[PDB]
Amino acid sequence: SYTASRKHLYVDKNTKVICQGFTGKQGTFHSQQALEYGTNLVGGTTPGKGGKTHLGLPVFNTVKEAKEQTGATASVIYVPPPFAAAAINEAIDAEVPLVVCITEGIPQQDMVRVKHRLLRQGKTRLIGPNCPGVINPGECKIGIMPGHIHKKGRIGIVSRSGTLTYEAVHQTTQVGLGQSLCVGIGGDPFNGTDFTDCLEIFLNDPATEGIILIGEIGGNAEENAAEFLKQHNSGPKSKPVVSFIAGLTAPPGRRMGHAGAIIAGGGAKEKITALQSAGVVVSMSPAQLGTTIYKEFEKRKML
Amino acid sequence: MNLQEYQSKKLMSDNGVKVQRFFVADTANEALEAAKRLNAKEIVLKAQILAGGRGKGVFSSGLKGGVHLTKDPEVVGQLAKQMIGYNLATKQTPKEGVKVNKVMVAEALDISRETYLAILMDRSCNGPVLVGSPQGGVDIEEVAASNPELIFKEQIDIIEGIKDSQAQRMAENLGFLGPLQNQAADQIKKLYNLFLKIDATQVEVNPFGETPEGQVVCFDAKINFDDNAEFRQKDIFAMDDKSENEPIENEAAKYDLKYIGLDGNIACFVNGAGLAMATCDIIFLNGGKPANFLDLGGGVKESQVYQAFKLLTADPKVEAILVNIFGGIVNCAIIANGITKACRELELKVPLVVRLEGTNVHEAQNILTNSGLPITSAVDLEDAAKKAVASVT
Ligand SMILES: Nc1nc2c(ncn2[C@@H]2O[C@H](COP(=O)(O)OP(=O)(O)O)[C@@H](O)[C@H]2O)c(=O)[nH]1
Ligand SMILES: [Mg+2]
Repeated sequence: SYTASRKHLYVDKNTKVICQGFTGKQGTFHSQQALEYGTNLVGGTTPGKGGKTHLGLPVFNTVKEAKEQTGATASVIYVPPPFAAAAINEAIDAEVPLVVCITEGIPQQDMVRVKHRLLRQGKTRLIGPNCPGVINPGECKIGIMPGHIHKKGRIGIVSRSGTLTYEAVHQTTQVGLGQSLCVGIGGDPFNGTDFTDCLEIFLNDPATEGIILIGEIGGNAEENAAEFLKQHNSGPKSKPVVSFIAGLTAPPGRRMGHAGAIIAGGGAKEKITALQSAGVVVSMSPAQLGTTIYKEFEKRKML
Repeated sequence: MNLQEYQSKKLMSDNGVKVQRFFVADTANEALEAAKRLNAKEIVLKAQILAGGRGKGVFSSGLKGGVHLTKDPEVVGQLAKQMIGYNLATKQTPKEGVKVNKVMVAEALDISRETYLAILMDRSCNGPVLVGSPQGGVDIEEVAASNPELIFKEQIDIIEGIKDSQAQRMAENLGFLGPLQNQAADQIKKLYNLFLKIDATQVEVNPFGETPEGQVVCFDAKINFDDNAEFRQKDIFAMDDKSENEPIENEAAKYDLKYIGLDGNIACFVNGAGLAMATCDIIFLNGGKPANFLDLGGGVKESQVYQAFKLLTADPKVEAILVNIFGGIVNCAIIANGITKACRELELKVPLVVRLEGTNVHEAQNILTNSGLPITSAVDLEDAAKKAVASVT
């Protein structure tokens, strides 16, 4: 099933990456930063321009044309929202192991269709859309996150927010713990990877000893992740987990319908205490994530 | 994006969904004048706000109930004058309420039974879902809480679509018997088509009505549209009056700058919803109250920072500005100059705190220190918070 493709989330320096929307303004930018950081970017694609050379790498028309001809195993997408949903299906059709869609603003209805078939196949793992990406510090960098704050370390990070994710990464590097694998699942409600998928990798990764989960008010993703740790991260090999939820000071939105409440039964107190009940240390200050995970190692004598 | 009831009702009318024929009255006298143009036994009056719970609401004029009905058109205008202009405070709106402007004057229809119905995209169901209850009305949430097993859910496959058996079962679960089961089932399928046609995250009809004469009608229309679908829903997004929210919010949207207001004196400015919220959070931790915050996302453009400061400072309640850009595509040493220029070609009489972190930030804050303007850089998030709070003494 689709859960099988979880393993493809853990990129390394052997993953050969390609860029959809290569010649685009963003695809051009973050492709440079990807090559400079040392990521193994082997080319990209732009309809109608297959055959040209961009950034010294080949440009193809389709993903399959780019995949088999370069042995790519990961694809990052910067296609505009109107056609981003299609760019994902092309990668799945090409059976790309890992697809990371950075584009924000894809209609939910489009992603409902993408996710529909995505859950019917186990070859392609999706991250996003509307996410920063995934990065193995020092090894592979697929996304927009700044690579100059990442140190290969012992902490695995999964974040639902965006630029907020960089805080935990930066803070964990300063305290000396570094990061084992940072993953941004994005903000869009229909995405290809949730907290549980990353928690499954972090708990099963020896290099991941501590965990940081960064969520925010809205939905029930934080509660779901809480119940997972309550089942798989309890007892002997209990890996320490830290978290911060943004918006606990935000005001309550202006509603228009009874549907939301009937389905919920949501934010701040709910997510916090629920997360805590699973045994995770919820940092109230967004600036004290690194300091918190650090002392959690000191409290358990893991430094 | 939410639209008024009357705006949604026409969408439903033009797509095979039957609803009361109505008239939109801008003034208070034209409410009763329109009640005559309609000409019908019992008339129904509804206040148009982008919120629910109108029936159980309270106007600032002491009027009890956002929806009323009568047979005398003279009474329609009587209640309209004391509705328009005042704020209707339903349990979905803040304590302040929502200023009413328009009023719907429709052909009231007798109700033999009320059922709740809603179509929407649900993350747990990985797609569209039919949500209904046979005991609907204004008390749906109470019935849903005390009696959770009166809520019927039917997941819809986005590829195959609404099946006849699904619509037939939903109608049956809502208690539509006899010939009405076919009628209601058809209206369910027509609502699901309109649901996908307009890129709606939610389509809610409460109560999904059943008249004594044997007609299934949608008496209420609450639609939430997908903002990401605006590029293909022009006509639908052109209907948004945009005048209910503060004129500074939609003006901020002229440059793709998501803005929401608060009650404070610190005007925040961040490049990320989650981060921008945490910004408002840690300020609260330090005794400060954020006045608002501007969200940029990831893109960075000189034109935005020039305007950005203009909008935040246009709010006389601002006593300081907090910049927190951690992850912009542009070498923010460039936007760092955009901060010095946005402040020089504007002056501003309030302090300003900046916290940047990205592509070569060492040189970026060098432009701020040697600029000669009231700029105080910050190293980390907690640092920017304390400094912002201290500069409002
Ligand atoms: N008998 C009758 N009652 C109506 C009619 N229109 C509205 N109502 C009543 O008004 C209540 C509130 O209506 P509505 O504005 O659609 O719902 P809201 O979302 O709670 O404001 C309904 O639950 C009905 O009891 C009508 O045409 N006939
Ligand atoms: Mg209602």
